[PDB]
Amino acid sequence: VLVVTSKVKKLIKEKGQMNTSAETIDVLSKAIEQLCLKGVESAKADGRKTVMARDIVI
Amino acid sequence: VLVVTSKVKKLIKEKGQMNTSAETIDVLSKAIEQLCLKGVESAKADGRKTVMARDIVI
Repeated sequence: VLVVTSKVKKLIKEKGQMNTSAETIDVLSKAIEQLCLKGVESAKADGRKTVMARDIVI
Repeated sequence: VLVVTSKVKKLIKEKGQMNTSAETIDVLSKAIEQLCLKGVESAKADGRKTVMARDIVI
């Protein structure tokens, strides 16, 4: 799991009075994994050894 | 911070032999915050009290 589950659930509850399903946590974690892997692609294509904010295309 | 920093850095290092900048962590966390808030919008518009995977549009 790549998201901080407790903090995600807190944000959703305090900002929306919403509960958070388990599958929501899974999708968020998968989204982080994909952003990271695309970031690696971008950084390497640029000949760099560090993934930077400009590599996280959002 | 809404991402698990240590686990993000591990993924990027093990999958890309890349380092991870601090600003990368910040962008990932901001992305999670925005996905969560959009998820609250979608769930509430549907009259629900739980943010579900279908509310996280990725």
